[PDB]
Amino acid sequence: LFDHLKPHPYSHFHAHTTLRILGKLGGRNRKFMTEALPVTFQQYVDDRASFDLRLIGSKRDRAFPAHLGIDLAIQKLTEIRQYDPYYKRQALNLIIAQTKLRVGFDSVPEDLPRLVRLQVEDLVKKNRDVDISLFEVSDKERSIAKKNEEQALLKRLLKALLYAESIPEFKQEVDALLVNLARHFTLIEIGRSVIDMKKAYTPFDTKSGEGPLFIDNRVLSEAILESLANENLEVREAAKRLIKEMHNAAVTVFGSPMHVPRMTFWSSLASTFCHGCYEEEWFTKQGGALGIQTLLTEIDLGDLWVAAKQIEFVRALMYVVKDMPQDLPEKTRRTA
Amino acid sequence: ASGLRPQADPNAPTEMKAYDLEIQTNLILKAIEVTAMRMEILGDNRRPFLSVLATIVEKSLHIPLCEKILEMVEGWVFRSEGTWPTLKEKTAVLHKMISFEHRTDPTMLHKFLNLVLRIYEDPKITRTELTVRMEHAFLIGTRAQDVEMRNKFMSIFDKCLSKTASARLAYVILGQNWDTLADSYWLAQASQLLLGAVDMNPTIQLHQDDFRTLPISQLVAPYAKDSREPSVMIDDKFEAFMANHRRFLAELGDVRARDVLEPLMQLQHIDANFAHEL
Amino acid sequence: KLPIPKVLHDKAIQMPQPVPNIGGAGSGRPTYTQPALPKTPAFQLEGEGERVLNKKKLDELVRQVCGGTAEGQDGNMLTPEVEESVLNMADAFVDNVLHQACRNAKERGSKVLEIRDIQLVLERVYNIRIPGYAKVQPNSNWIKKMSAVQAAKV
Amino acid sequence: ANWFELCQMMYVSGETGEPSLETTGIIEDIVRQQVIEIGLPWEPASFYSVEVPERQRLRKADERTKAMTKEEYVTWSEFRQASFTYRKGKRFREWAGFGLVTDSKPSDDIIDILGFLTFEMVQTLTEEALKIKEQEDLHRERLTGGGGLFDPPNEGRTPVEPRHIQEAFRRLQQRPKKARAMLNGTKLQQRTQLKLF
Repeated sequence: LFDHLKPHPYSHFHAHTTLRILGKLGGRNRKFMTEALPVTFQQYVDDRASFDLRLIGSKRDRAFPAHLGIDLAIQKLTEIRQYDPYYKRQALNLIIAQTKLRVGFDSVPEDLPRLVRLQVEDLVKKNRDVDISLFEVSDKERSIAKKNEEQALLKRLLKALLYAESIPEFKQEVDALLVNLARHFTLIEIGRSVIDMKKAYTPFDTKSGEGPLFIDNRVLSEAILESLANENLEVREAAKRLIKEMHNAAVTVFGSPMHVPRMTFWSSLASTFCHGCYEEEWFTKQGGALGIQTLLTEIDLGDLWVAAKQIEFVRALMYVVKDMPQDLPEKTRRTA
Repeated sequence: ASGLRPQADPNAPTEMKAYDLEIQTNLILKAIEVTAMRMEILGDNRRPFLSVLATIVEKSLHIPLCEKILEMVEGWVFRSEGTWPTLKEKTAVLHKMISFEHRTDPTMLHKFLNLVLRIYEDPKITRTELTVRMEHAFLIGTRAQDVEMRNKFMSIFDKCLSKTASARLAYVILGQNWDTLADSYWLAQASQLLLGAVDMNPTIQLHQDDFRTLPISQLVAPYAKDSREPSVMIDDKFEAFMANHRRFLAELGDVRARDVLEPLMQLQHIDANFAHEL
Repeated sequence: KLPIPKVLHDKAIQMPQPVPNIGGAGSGRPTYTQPALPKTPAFQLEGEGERVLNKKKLDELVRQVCGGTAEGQDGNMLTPEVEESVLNMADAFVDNVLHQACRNAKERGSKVLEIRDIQLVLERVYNIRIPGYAKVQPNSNWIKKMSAVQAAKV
Repeated sequence: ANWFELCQMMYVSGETGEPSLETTGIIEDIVRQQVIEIGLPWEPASFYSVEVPERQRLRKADERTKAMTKEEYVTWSEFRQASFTYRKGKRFREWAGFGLVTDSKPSDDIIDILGFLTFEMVQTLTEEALKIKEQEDLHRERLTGGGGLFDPPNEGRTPVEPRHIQEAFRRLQQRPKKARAMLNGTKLQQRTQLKLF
């Protein structure tokens, strides 16, 4: 009500009606408050993320915030004059640059393939002669809340990129970028699997801490889950193609499809799709059911895997049937 | 069009048939053309002619007539050689022509802005009396909705000034008059000018204390001194996979400052809150 | 209810204008206390200041009327005793002119003081004319008397 | 009214700048006041009952004329024709209030004489105000590097101001001491009528 009290150039009908209503309310218009007052605060006090700039008439570098136009860019891209394509192109450029900055730059050795195949060999077997000292150093100087914020921001960026496939002009670039990112994350996941396998075989209680802090590359799983039950068709097709691409990359790297389901990634994907079935939004439920269906009828991880996951799958699908309100459309229940 | 009621006034505005309107416009065009070729001997009639021209351009919505008047004015400004129409008096008509900005028909406005851009890119007229009286037109051009026109105006603006941060801030604070743009958020133009004093070539990256994804080098570090040989031979498909991955990695670390800064200075012109933040 | 008109009259839609401080209570009092748009107080960021210009004004006038001063000397054109006389002259002139003008203005039924009264006083009492700020005939009795005298003379 | 005529007359007299509206207004009021205030019968041949049949301005002007370009010369020649009453009889009569102070419709020779006189007044006023302004500037005389896109090339020339015109008017109203020699040695105030300069 207080937002309609604006001077002349604003519609005076609404403003005068609101003033009349408040005047008739009288003493009750300043007595309704029960809580104190909402206030917005930051979760952490450390410095925010930034990069360095260079003014021409100066000798030193200065930090520039790295979060400035992301919200407006996403709003302008995923919410639709003759100048709209121009601004949409600018927004896409900014989003791509920000994603590239968040992933990071790395310099790898010359004989990487040999090391990757050695990792695969150690993973297929259960070799215990791998040193993981660098992954037991405690990192007790940085903020975990800041890391959570960065993770959420990267997930939002990936969701915007996935949505950007419903525009015929932008499809090719974003598709290529997403495929490249998926292959990179498969390569990361293999090494993470090796490290996790080694870690569980040394049950100690030494005073060595956990590993370093990093952005979890599994935000792509949540983005895929949120993209499966989309209004547009190309978005859903791209979401499925990403899963297929990840499986194909794993098969190529391993050499054969026999030992691919020994990674810890697929259990995480199954858990994500199973928890999607318990949320309180119908499109999340539909995405979870569609993800389980994709895992069943388009990848073929094996038979032992399905025999292990059958109980959870049945429980989740039966819950989706149980919990759908009976006055909304029946598509979600039919999918389940 | 506004729907105002008609009042009883002997000189009240009325409406005319289209045929009569066209006949009258043709007569006016002929009269103006015949009168304008004796500009050297008009004498006492010099001022009424310009007054009627100014009134026509200010009020009329007839595209051919306004186009003809604008072409005549451009001819006076550029190709004239003799004694001018009272020297710097055509500037009065050019100033009256600023009303095109609120017409819901950008044809005349675009013609006028093209003429202004021509005036402000001519080496002969630089630091002259003419370029000192077109400040309002130049600023209106810098405020234009048409993206190409606005970018052209801003490019000229940035080309004129110096490239030192202190100098550009001083120019913004006490070097320019913003009285013309007093009804719009004109700090977007100031920010665009300020960002012209930043180096845009060098690559950028987040600080070392920021959070990124897990690097592969950290994951393969344990195998630094393991001089083993994989049991399975390396095949062509794996080689192509790794070559493409290396190409992608190289492309990953190739972000320059422009790739972030330019989109922001373009996007600040459609949202005022982000302009405030910037 | 309340009659929200379909259109507001021109007085209600005005684009407010700067307003002076009226009321007589005073301004700047740091105690426990407004128009839509007050007027900005006057100020000067840096310069000579009024305390110097007001003191140099008399020397400027003397330079103006004296014809011109040669290089290397100025300011000391009147002795200390003559400056006091000139200042007294100025004060007396202002007071006398204002006192006459106000009464003259009130005489003709007005309730405000306008420039016409000041101009009339200055012209008719001091022979001063400031530009840029915007008859009698004998009646019939006099004519008859003159006719009688002329007839007597012949 | 007559603003542009005043501008042209000032330009001819030597004021090449762009005087503000206040100066033109003040000059107009002065000229209007003068106009409102406004052989031969007393020649030696009048001594008898029966008559019988008979039988620095220039130097400055020349320097300026020598110091003008062709376009400047054309502009000067065109502005030299400025007038108050040339083919403006009705407007001039309305502006001068002929009907209210005199019998209406005087002959045209009167109008021509009035135009000549008005041109002379404007010329004199401009010439005196220029000198006063020059002296003031000469006495008075005795931080933004880089550069923008609209600042003037060299500037430096400014028009006259209302105070200069007021000082010139004060100078032009003084009368000769012959009109006051009869009050010597007394304390009588001198009261006169407006002087027609």
